[PDB]
Amino acid sequence: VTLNTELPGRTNAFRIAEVRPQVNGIILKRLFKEGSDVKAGQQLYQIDPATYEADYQSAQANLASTQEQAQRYKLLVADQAVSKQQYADANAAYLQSKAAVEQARINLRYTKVLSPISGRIGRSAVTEGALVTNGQANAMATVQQLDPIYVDVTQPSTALLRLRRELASGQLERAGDNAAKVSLKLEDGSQYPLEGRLEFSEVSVDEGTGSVTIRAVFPNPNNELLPGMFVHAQLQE
Amino acid sequence: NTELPGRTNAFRIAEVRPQVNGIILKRLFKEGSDVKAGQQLYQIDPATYEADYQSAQANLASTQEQAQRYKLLVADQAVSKQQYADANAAYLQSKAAVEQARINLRYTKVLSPISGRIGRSAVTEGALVTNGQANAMATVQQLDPIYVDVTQPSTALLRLRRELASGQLERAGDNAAKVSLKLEDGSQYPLEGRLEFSEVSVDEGTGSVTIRAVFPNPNNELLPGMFVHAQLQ
Amino acid sequence: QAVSKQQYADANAAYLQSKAAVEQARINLRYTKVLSPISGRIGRSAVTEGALV
Repeated sequence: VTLNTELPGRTNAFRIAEVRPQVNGIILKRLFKEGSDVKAGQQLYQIDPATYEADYQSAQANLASTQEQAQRYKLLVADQAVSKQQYADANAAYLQSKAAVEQARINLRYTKVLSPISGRIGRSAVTEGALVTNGQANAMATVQQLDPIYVDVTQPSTALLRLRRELASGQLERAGDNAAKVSLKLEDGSQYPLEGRLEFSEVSVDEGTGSVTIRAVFPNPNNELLPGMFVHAQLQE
Repeated sequence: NTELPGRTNAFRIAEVRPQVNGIILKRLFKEGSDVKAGQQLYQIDPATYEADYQSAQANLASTQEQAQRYKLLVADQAVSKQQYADANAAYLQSKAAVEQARINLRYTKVLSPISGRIGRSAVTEGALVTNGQANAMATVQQLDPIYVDVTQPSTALLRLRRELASGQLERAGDNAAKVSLKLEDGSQYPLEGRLEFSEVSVDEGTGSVTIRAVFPNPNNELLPGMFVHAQLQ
Repeated sequence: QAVSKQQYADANAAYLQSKAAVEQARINLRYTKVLSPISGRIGRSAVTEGALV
Protein backbone atom coordinates (compact mmCIF):
# COMPACT_ATOMS: atom_id res chain seq x y z
CA VAL A 1 0.00 0.00 0.00
CA THR A 2 1.42 3.38 1.15
CA LEU A 3 4.32 3.08 3.64
CA ASN A 4 3.78 5.24 6.76
CA THR A 5 6.08 5.67 9.73
CA GLU A 6 4.53 7.98 12.29
CA LEU A 7 7.14 8.92 14.89
CA PRO A 8 6.57 10.01 18.49
CA GLY A 9 8.66 12.96 19.69
CA ARG A 10 8.72 16.22 21.63
CA THR A 11 9.08 19.87 20.63
CA ASN A 12 12.15 21.76 21.82
CA ALA A 13 13.52 25.24 21.44
CA PHE A 14 15.96 25.71 18.61
CA ARG A 15 18.28 27.80 20.79
CA ILE A 16 18.13 28.94 24.43
CA ALA A 17 20.27 31.69 25.99
CA GLU A 18 20.55 33.55 29.30
CA VAL A 19 20.70 37.28 29.85
CA ARG A 20 23.25 38.30 32.46
CA PRO A 21 24.87 41.62 33.47
CA GLN A 22 28.66 41.79 33.12
CA VAL A 23 29.16 45.00 35.03
CA ASN A 24 27.86 45.97 38.63
CA GLY A 25 25.15 48.57 38.83
CA ILE A 26 21.55 49.67 39.04
CA ILE A 27 18.92 48.72 36.46
CA LEU A 28 17.98 52.09 35.04
CA LYS A 29 15.62 50.63 32.40
CA ARG A 30 14.04 47.37 31.14
CA LEU A 31 13.42 48.22 27.43
CA PHE A 32 11.61 44.92 26.74
CA LYS A 33 8.05 43.62 27.27
CA GLU A 34 7.94 40.26 29.14
CA GLY A 35 6.75 37.44 26.85
CA SER A 36 7.56 39.40 23.70
CA ASP A 37 9.90 38.71 20.77
CA VAL A 38 13.48 40.02 20.65
CA LYS A 39 16.33 40.20 18.12
CA ALA A 40 19.99 39.23 18.72
CA GLY A 41 21.91 42.36 19.74
CA GLN A 42 18.70 44.11 20.82
CA GLN A 43 19.27 46.12 24.01
CA LEU A 44 17.33 44.50 26.84
CA TYR A 45 18.42 46.59 29.85
CA GLN A 46 20.27 49.76 30.60
CA ILE A 47 22.54 49.60 33.61
CA ASP A 48 23.32 53.03 35.02
CA PRO A 49 26.26 54.32 32.98
CA ALA A 50 27.13 57.49 34.94
CA THR A 51 30.14 56.07 36.73
CA TYR A 52 31.19 54.06 33.66
CA GLU A 53 31.01 57.12 31.33
CA ALA A 54 33.13 59.12 33.75
CA ASP A 55 35.71 56.33 34.24
CA TYR A 56 35.99 56.12 30.48
CA GLN A 57 36.27 59.96 30.07
CA SER A 58 38.91 59.99 32.75
CA ALA A 59 40.91 57.04 31.22
CA GLN A 60 40.95 58.89 27.86
CA ALA A 61 42.09 62.07 29.57
CA ASN A 62 44.93 60.20 31.35
CA LEU A 63 46.01 58.62 28.08
CA ALA A 64 46.17 61.91 26.19
CA SER A 65 48.12 63.55 28.95
CA THR A 66 50.44 60.67 29.58
CA GLN A 67 51.01 59.94 25.88
CA GLU A 68 52.03 63.52 25.17
CA GLN A 69 54.49 63.47 28.06
CA ALA A 70 56.15 60.26 26.86
CA GLN A 71 56.39 61.72 23.31
CA ARG A 72 57.93 64.85 24.89
CA TYR A 73 60.38 62.79 27.07
CA LYS A 74 61.26 60.58 24.13
CA LEU A 75 62.67 63.72 22.46
CA LEU A 76 64.19 65.08 25.67
CA VAL A 77 66.04 61.85 26.43
CA ALA A 78 67.26 61.98 22.80
CA ASP A 79 69.24 65.22 23.38
CA GLN A 80 70.37 63.88 26.80
CA ALA A 81 68.05 66.47 28.30
CA VAL A 82 66.48 63.95 30.74
CA SER A 83 67.76 60.72 32.33
CA LYS A 84 66.58 57.26 31.37
CA GLN A 85 64.83 57.14 34.77
CA GLN A 86 62.60 60.11 33.99
CA TYR A 87 61.82 58.79 30.53
CA ALA A 88 61.15 55.28 32.05
CA ASP A 89 58.71 56.92 34.52
CA ALA A 90 57.10 58.85 31.66
CA ASN A 91 56.67 55.71 29.56
CA ALA A 92 55.45 53.58 32.49
CA ALA A 93 52.70 56.09 33.12
CA TYR A 94 51.77 55.98 29.46
CA LEU A 95 51.64 52.16 29.07
CA GLN A 96 49.57 51.95 32.19
CA SER A 97 47.04 54.53 30.88
CA LYS A 98 46.77 52.86 27.49
CA ALA A 99 45.93 49.59 29.23
CA ALA A 100 43.37 51.28 31.51
CA VAL A 101 41.33 52.67 28.54
CA GLU A 102 40.46 49.09 27.47
CA GLN A 103 38.77 48.03 30.69
CA ALA A 104 36.90 51.27 30.99
CA ARG A 105 35.80 50.98 27.34
CA ILE A 106 34.74 47.38 28.04
CA ASN A 107 32.75 48.19 31.18
CA LEU A 108 30.98 51.05 29.41
CA ARG A 109 30.01 48.76 26.58
CA TYR A 110 28.57 46.26 29.11
CA THR A 111 26.06 48.82 30.49
CA LYS A 112 23.83 47.91 27.55
CA VAL A 113 22.76 44.39 28.16
CA LEU A 114 22.01 42.86 24.74
CA SER A 115 19.99 39.93 23.59
CA PRO A 116 22.44 37.14 22.79
CA ILE A 117 19.88 35.50 20.37
CA SER A 118 16.60 36.32 18.56
CA GLY A 119 13.56 34.76 20.14
CA ARG A 120 10.95 34.79 22.82
CA ILE A 121 11.84 36.40 26.15
CA GLY A 122 10.12 35.41 29.41
CA ARG A 123 9.77 37.29 32.70
CA SER A 124 12.43 39.61 34.14
CA ALA A 125 13.97 38.25 37.36
CA VAL A 126 14.94 41.82 38.08
CA THR A 127 13.39 45.30 38.65
CA GLU A 128 14.43 48.86 37.69
CA GLY A 129 16.30 50.40 40.64
CA ALA A 130 17.59 46.99 41.68
CA LEU A 131 21.36 46.59 41.90
CA VAL A 132 22.91 43.82 39.76
CA THR A 133 26.28 42.21 40.06
CA ASN A 134 28.72 40.77 37.57
CA GLY A 135 28.91 36.98 38.15
CA GLN A 136 25.61 36.79 40.13
CA ALA A 137 24.12 33.31 40.17
CA ASN A 138 20.71 33.97 38.64
CA ALA A 139 20.07 35.08 35.08
CA MET A 140 17.96 38.26 34.67
CA ALA A 141 16.04 36.66 31.74
CA THR A 142 15.93 33.80 29.18
CA VAL A 143 15.43 33.97 25.43
CA GLN A 144 14.15 31.00 23.45
CA GLN A 145 14.36 30.80 19.68
CA LEU A 146 11.20 29.24 18.37
CA ASP A 147 10.84 30.12 14.67
CA PRO A 148 12.64 27.04 13.53
CA ILE A 149 11.57 24.56 16.21
CA TYR A 150 12.97 21.15 17.06
CA VAL A 151 11.15 17.87 17.22
CA ASP A 152 13.17 15.27 19.12
CA VAL A 153 12.39 11.76 17.87
CA THR A 154 13.71 8.65 19.65
CA GLN A 155 13.87 5.23 17.97
CA PRO A 156 15.65 1.87 18.05
CA SER A 157 19.06 1.85 16.36
CA THR A 158 17.81 -0.64 13.68
CA ALA A 159 14.88 1.61 12.81
CA LEU A 160 17.23 4.57 12.26
CA LEU A 161 19.65 2.66 10.04
CA ARG A 162 16.69 1.34 8.09
CA LEU A 163 15.49 4.88 7.39
CA ARG A 164 19.05 6.01 6.61
CA ARG A 165 19.26 3.32 3.87
CA GLU A 166 15.93 4.34 2.30
CA LEU A 167 17.33 7.88 1.77
CA ALA A 168 20.51 6.64 0.03
CA SER A 169 18.42 4.26 -2.09
CA GLY A 170 16.04 7.13 -2.95
CA GLN A 171 13.32 4.96 -1.53
CA LEU A 172 12.83 8.10 0.65
CA GLU A 173 12.60 11.81 -0.34
CA ARG A 174 15.39 14.28 0.55
CA ALA A 175 14.92 17.63 2.31
CA GLY A 176 18.60 18.69 2.03
CA ASP A 177 21.89 17.00 2.84
CA ASN A 178 21.42 13.86 4.99
CA ALA A 179 17.78 14.75 5.68
CA ALA A 180 14.28 13.52 4.80
CA LYS A 181 11.13 15.54 3.99
CA VAL A 182 8.84 15.10 6.96
CA SER A 183 5.34 15.98 8.08
CA LEU A 184 3.81 16.63 11.47
CA LYS A 185 0.67 15.43 13.23
CA LEU A 186 -0.08 17.55 16.31
CA GLU A 187 -1.17 16.63 19.89
CA ASP A 188 -4.84 16.14 18.90
CA GLY A 189 -4.82 14.80 15.33
CA SER A 190 -4.75 17.79 12.94
CA GLN A 191 -1.98 18.46 10.39
CA TYR A 192 0.79 21.02 10.35
CA PRO A 193 0.69 23.17 7.17
CA LEU A 194 4.39 23.88 6.79
CA GLU A 195 6.44 20.64 6.48
CA GLY A 196 9.85 19.89 7.95
CA ARG A 197 13.08 18.01 7.83
CA LEU A 198 14.44 14.93 9.57
CA GLU A 199 18.19 15.05 10.04
CA PHE A 200 19.82 11.67 10.41
CA SER A 201 22.81 12.63 12.56
CA GLU A 202 22.16 11.31 16.08
CA VAL A 203 22.13 13.79 18.90
CA SER A 204 22.15 11.08 21.65
CA VAL A 205 22.20 7.30 22.30
CA ASP A 206 20.39 5.98 25.42
CA GLU A 207 22.51 4.03 27.90
CA GLY A 208 19.93 1.34 28.77
CA THR A 209 18.43 0.80 25.33
CA GLY A 210 20.60 1.25 22.26
CA SER A 211 17.99 3.98 21.64
CA VAL A 212 18.79 6.95 19.44
CA THR A 213 17.42 10.48 19.42
CA ILE A 214 17.42 12.48 16.20
CA ARG A 215 15.76 15.77 15.46
CA ALA A 216 13.34 17.31 13.03
CA VAL A 217 13.26 20.98 12.22
CA PHE A 218 9.96 22.67 11.36
CA PRO A 219 9.25 26.30 10.50
CA ASN A 220 7.05 28.04 13.13
CA PRO A 221 6.49 31.69 12.05
CA ASN A 222 3.43 31.99 14.25
CA ASN A 223 4.12 30.11 17.45
CA GLU A 224 1.61 27.40 16.69
CA LEU A 225 4.32 25.15 18.10
CA LEU A 226 5.78 25.48 21.60
CA PRO A 227 8.30 23.36 23.59
CA GLY A 228 6.87 20.33 25.43
CA MET A 229 4.05 19.44 22.98
CA PHE A 230 3.84 15.67 22.27
CA VAL A 231 3.63 15.27 18.50
CA HIS A 232 3.95 12.59 15.82
CA ALA A 233 6.12 12.94 12.73
CA GLN A 234 5.19 11.44 9.37
CA LEU A 235 7.29 9.81 6.70
CA GLN A 236 6.30 8.74 3.18
CA GLU A 237 7.83 5.65 1.62
CA ASN B 1 29.69 -19.99 11.05
CA THR B 2 30.92 -19.12 14.68
CA GLU B 3 28.87 -16.13 15.92
CA LEU B 4 30.13 -14.38 19.08
CA PRO B 5 27.67 -11.82 20.44
CA GLY B 6 28.92 -8.25 21.00
CA ARG B 7 27.99 -4.71 21.89
CA THR B 8 29.28 -1.75 19.87
CA ASN B 9 31.34 0.76 21.89
CA ALA B 10 32.97 4.10 21.00
CA PHE B 11 36.68 3.88 20.15
CA ARG B 12 37.58 6.92 22.35
CA ILE B 13 35.56 9.27 24.62
CA ALA B 14 36.29 12.75 25.99
CA GLU B 15 34.62 15.38 28.09
CA VAL B 16 34.56 19.04 27.36
CA ARG B 17 35.09 21.27 30.38
CA PRO B 18 35.96 24.90 31.17
CA GLN B 19 39.24 25.62 32.80
CA VAL B 20 38.57 29.31 33.62
CA ASN B 21 35.58 31.15 35.07
CA GLY B 22 33.38 33.32 32.95
CA ILE B 23 30.26 33.46 30.83
CA ILE B 24 29.46 31.43 27.59
CA LEU B 25 29.49 34.00 24.78
CA LYS B 26 29.16 31.43 21.94
CA ARG B 27 28.59 27.74 21.27
CA LEU B 28 30.42 27.09 18.01
CA PHE B 29 29.37 23.54 17.14
CA LYS B 30 26.18 22.01 15.88
CA GLU B 31 25.00 19.34 18.30
CA GLY B 32 25.46 15.85 16.72
CA SER B 33 28.31 16.92 14.36
CA ASP B 34 31.92 15.80 13.84
CA VAL B 35 34.64 17.87 15.51
CA LYS B 36 38.45 17.69 15.48
CA ALA B 37 41.00 17.43 18.40
CA GLY B 38 41.79 21.09 19.20
CA GLN B 39 38.74 22.48 17.58
CA GLN B 40 37.03 25.36 19.34
CA LEU B 41 33.66 24.32 20.76
CA TYR B 42 32.81 27.38 22.92
CA GLN B 43 33.85 30.95 23.45
CA ILE B 44 34.01 32.14 27.05
CA ASP B 45 33.72 35.98 26.88
CA PRO B 46 37.41 37.00 26.74
CA ALA B 47 37.09 40.83 26.85
CA THR B 48 38.33 41.31 30.45
CA TYR B 49 40.82 38.44 30.25
CA GLU B 50 42.22 40.08 27.16
CA ALA B 51 42.38 43.45 28.91
CA ASP B 52 44.09 41.90 32.03
CA TYR B 53 46.59 40.20 29.81
CA GLN B 54 47.52 43.51 28.10
CA SER B 55 47.80 45.46 31.39
CA ALA B 56 50.11 42.67 32.61
CA GLN B 57 52.31 42.89 29.49
CA ALA B 58 52.51 46.69 29.74
CA ASN B 59 53.51 46.48 33.41
CA LEU B 60 56.14 43.84 32.57
CA ALA B 61 57.64 46.13 29.88
CA SER B 62 58.28 48.90 32.49
CA THR B 63 59.48 46.68 35.41
CA GLN B 64 61.72 44.72 33.16
CA GLU B 65 63.64 47.66 31.68
CA GLN B 66 63.80 49.19 35.17
CA ALA B 67 65.31 46.01 36.55
CA GLN B 68 67.87 45.62 33.68
CA ARG B 69 68.80 49.22 34.22
CA TYR B 70 69.21 49.11 38.03
CA LYS B 71 71.37 46.05 37.49
CA LEU B 72 73.88 48.25 35.67
CA LEU B 73 73.39 51.11 38.13
CA VAL B 74 74.22 49.01 41.25
CA ALA B 75 77.33 47.92 39.46
CA ASP B 76 78.20 51.67 39.25
CA GLN B 77 77.08 52.06 42.86
CA ALA B 78 74.63 54.67 41.52
CA VAL B 79 71.86 52.71 43.28
CA SER B 80 71.90 50.41 46.40
CA LYS B 81 71.29 46.65 46.46
CA GLN B 82 67.95 47.24 48.14
CA GLN B 83 66.89 49.39 45.18
CA TYR B 84 67.99 46.83 42.72
CA ALA B 85 66.44 43.94 44.74
CA ASP B 86 63.13 45.87 44.72
CA ALA B 87 63.30 46.51 40.96
CA ASN B 88 64.06 42.85 40.37
CA ALA B 89 61.23 41.74 42.70
CA ALA B 90 58.67 43.96 40.82
CA TYR B 91 59.88 42.55 37.51
CA LEU B 92 59.54 38.91 38.69
CA GLN B 93 56.01 39.68 39.93
CA SER B 94 55.14 41.14 36.52
CA LYS B 95 56.45 38.10 34.69
CA ALA B 96 54.30 35.83 36.91
CA ALA B 97 51.26 38.06 36.23
CA VAL B 98 51.78 37.85 32.45
CA GLU B 99 52.09 34.12 32.52
CA GLN B 100 48.90 33.60 34.50
CA ALA B 101 46.87 36.14 32.45
CA ARG B 102 48.05 34.33 29.25
CA ILE B 103 46.91 30.96 30.59
CA ASN B 104 43.45 32.30 31.48
CA LEU B 105 43.01 34.02 28.17
CA ARG B 106 44.02 30.81 26.38
CA TYR B 107 41.30 28.89 28.21
CA THR B 108 38.59 31.26 26.98
CA LYS B 109 38.59 28.98 23.89
CA VAL B 110 37.16 25.71 25.12
CA LEU B 111 38.57 23.10 22.67
CA SER B 112 37.68 19.49 21.90
CA PRO B 113 40.22 17.16 23.42
CA ILE B 114 39.68 14.59 20.54
CA SER B 115 38.35 14.08 17.04
CA GLY B 116 34.90 12.45 17.11
CA ARG B 117 31.19 13.05 17.15
CA ILE B 118 29.83 15.54 19.68
CA GLY B 119 26.41 15.21 21.35
CA ARG B 120 24.20 17.84 22.95
CA SER B 121 25.54 20.83 24.91
CA ALA B 122 24.81 20.50 28.66
CA VAL B 123 25.21 24.30 28.84
CA THR B 124 23.51 27.20 27.02
CA GLU B 125 24.85 30.50 25.86
CA GLY B 126 24.82 33.17 28.57
CA ALA B 127 25.49 30.49 31.24
CA LEU B 128 28.21 30.94 33.82
CA VAL B 129 30.87 28.26 34.07
CA THR B 130 33.62 27.62 36.61
CA ASN B 131 37.04 26.11 36.52
CA GLY B 132 36.69 22.77 38.34
CA GLN B 133 32.86 22.62 38.15
CA ALA B 134 31.26 19.14 38.54
CA ASN B 135 29.51 18.84 35.18
CA ALA B 136 31.05 18.38 31.69
CA MET B 137 29.70 20.76 29.02
CA ALA B 138 29.61 18.14 26.14
CA THR B 139 31.01 14.70 25.32
CA VAL B 140 32.85 13.67 22.21
CA GLN B 141 33.00 10.05 20.94
CA GLN B 142 35.23 8.76 18.27
CA LEU B 143 32.97 6.48 16.28
CA ASP B 144 34.59 5.95 13.03
CA PRO B 145 36.93 3.21 13.98
CA ILE B 146 34.30 1.48 16.25
CA TYR B 147 34.72 -1.36 18.80
CA VAL B 148 32.60 -4.34 19.12
CA ASP B 149 33.51 -6.06 22.45
CA VAL B 150 33.11 -9.80 22.77
CA THR B 151 33.07 -11.47 26.24
CA GLN B 152 33.82 -15.22 26.02
CA PRO B 153 34.89 -18.11 28.36
CA SER B 154 38.69 -18.47 28.63
CA THR B 155 38.69 -21.88 26.82
CA ALA B 156 37.06 -20.19 23.81
CA LEU B 157 39.85 -17.60 23.89
CA LEU B 158 42.68 -20.16 23.97
CA ARG B 159 40.99 -22.35 21.39
CA LEU B 160 40.81 -19.25 19.20
CA ARG B 161 44.38 -18.26 19.93
CA ARG B 162 45.79 -21.59 18.68
CA GLU B 163 43.50 -21.55 15.61
CA LEU B 164 45.08 -18.23 14.61
CA ALA B 165 48.44 -19.94 15.44
CA SER B 166 47.92 -23.05 13.27
CA GLY B 167 45.92 -21.23 10.57
CA GLN B 168 42.37 -22.56 11.06
CA LEU B 169 41.57 -18.85 11.32
CA GLU B 170 42.16 -16.04 8.79
CA ARG B 171 44.88 -13.68 9.94
CA ALA B 172 44.23 -9.95 10.08
CA GLY B 173 47.48 -9.11 11.92
CA ASP B 174 49.69 -10.28 14.80
CA ASN B 175 47.41 -11.34 17.67
CA ALA B 176 44.38 -10.44 15.40
CA ALA B 177 41.81 -12.37 13.28
CA LYS B 178 39.66 -11.25 10.24
CA VAL B 179 35.99 -10.90 11.19
CA SER B 180 32.61 -9.82 9.89
CA LEU B 181 29.59 -8.45 11.59
CA LYS B 182 25.87 -9.10 11.71
CA LEU B 183 23.47 -6.46 12.89
CA GLU B 184 20.63 -6.73 15.41
CA ASP B 185 18.18 -7.07 12.48
CA GLY B 186 20.00 -9.94 10.74
CA SER B 187 21.52 -7.59 8.11
CA GLN B 188 25.16 -7.89 7.13
CA TYR B 189 27.77 -5.15 7.66
CA PRO B 190 29.65 -4.60 4.38
CA LEU B 191 32.94 -3.88 6.05
CA GLU B 192 34.72 -6.48 8.17
CA GLY B 193 37.16 -5.83 11.05
CA ARG B 194 39.80 -7.37 13.29
CA LEU B 195 39.25 -9.42 16.41
CA GLU B 196 42.16 -8.40 18.52
CA PHE B 197 43.26 -11.22 20.87
CA SER B 198 45.02 -8.85 23.22
CA GLU B 199 42.79 -9.25 26.26
CA VAL B 200 41.16 -6.05 27.63
CA SER B 201 39.40 -7.32 30.77
CA VAL B 202 38.96 -10.69 32.53
CA ASP B 203 35.77 -11.11 34.55
CA GLU B 204 36.03 -11.55 38.34
CA GLY B 205 33.45 -14.28 39.25
CA THR B 206 33.26 -16.12 35.92
CA GLY B 207 36.74 -16.48 34.39
CA SER B 208 35.34 -14.95 31.11
CA VAL B 209 37.42 -12.63 28.93
CA THR B 210 36.44 -9.48 27.06
CA ILE B 211 38.21 -8.82 23.80
CA ARG B 212 37.36 -6.30 21.19
CA ALA B 213 37.00 -6.19 17.50
CA VAL B 214 37.60 -2.98 15.65
CA PHE B 215 35.40 -2.19 12.57
CA PRO B 216 35.69 0.74 10.11
CA ASN B 217 32.63 2.99 10.34
CA PRO B 218 33.23 5.73 7.63
CA ASN B 219 29.50 6.29 6.97
CA ASN B 220 28.07 6.63 10.31
CA GLU B 221 26.07 3.42 10.22
CA LEU B 222 27.18 1.93 13.55
CA LEU B 223 26.40 3.67 16.86
CA PRO B 224 27.38 2.65 20.43
CA GLY B 225 25.17 0.17 22.28
CA MET B 226 24.10 -2.09 19.39
CA PHE B 227 23.66 -5.83 19.87
CA VAL B 228 25.56 -7.60 17.11
CA HIS B 229 27.44 -10.80 16.29
CA ALA B 230 31.01 -11.07 15.22
CA GLN B 231 31.72 -13.81 12.64
CA LEU B 232 34.61 -16.18 12.32
CA GLN B 233 35.35 -19.58 10.72
CA GLN C 1 14.46 47.77 45.59
CA ALA C 2 16.85 47.85 48.57
CA VAL C 3 16.87 44.04 48.25
CA SER C 4 16.39 41.87 45.15
CA LYS C 5 13.15 40.16 44.15
CA GLN C 6 14.94 36.81 44.69
CA GLN C 7 16.06 37.77 48.17
CA TYR C 8 12.54 38.75 49.15
CA ALA C 9 11.14 35.54 47.54
CA ASP C 10 13.72 33.56 49.59
CA ALA C 11 12.79 35.32 52.83
CA ASN C 12 9.12 34.82 52.01
CA ALA C 13 9.66 31.04 51.43
CA ALA C 14 11.68 30.66 54.67
CA TYR C 15 8.86 32.28 56.56
CA LEU C 16 6.26 29.92 54.99
CA GLN C 17 8.07 26.66 55.76
CA SER C 18 8.80 27.96 59.21
CA LYS C 19 5.09 28.73 59.65
CA ALA C 20 4.31 25.17 58.65
CA ALA C 21 7.04 23.76 60.94
CA VAL C 22 5.44 25.47 63.99
CA GLU C 23 2.08 24.05 63.06
CA GLN C 24 3.51 20.52 62.81
CA ALA C 25 5.26 21.06 66.19
CA ARG C 26 2.11 22.45 67.83
CA ILE C 27 0.16 19.41 66.62
CA ASN C 28 2.83 16.92 67.78
CA LEU C 29 2.90 18.49 71.20
CA ARG C 30 -0.97 18.46 71.36
CA TYR C 31 -0.92 14.72 70.56
CA THR C 32 1.28 13.86 73.61
CA LYS C 33 -2.00 14.06 75.56
CA VAL C 34 -3.71 10.94 74.18
CA LEU C 35 -7.46 11.75 74.46
CA SER C 36 -10.57 9.53 74.43
CA PRO C 37 -12.21 9.54 70.97
CA ILE C 38 -15.75 8.60 72.32
CA SER C 39 -17.47 8.54 75.75
CA GLY C 40 -17.68 5.01 77.13
CA ARG C 41 -16.11 2.12 78.98
CA ILE C 42 -12.42 1.52 78.60
CA GLY C 43 -10.91 -1.99 78.85
CA ARG C 44 -7.41 -3.13 79.63
CA SER C 45 -4.49 -0.97 78.54
CA ALA C 46 -2.66 -3.01 75.97
CA VAL C 47 0.47 -0.87 76.44
CA THR C 48 2.35 -0.42 79.73
CA GLU C 49 3.66 2.82 81.15
CA GLY C 50 7.16 3.42 79.94
CA ALA C 51 6.29 1.61 76.70
CA LEU C 52 7.70 2.88 73.37
CA VAL C 53 4.86 3.87 71.02
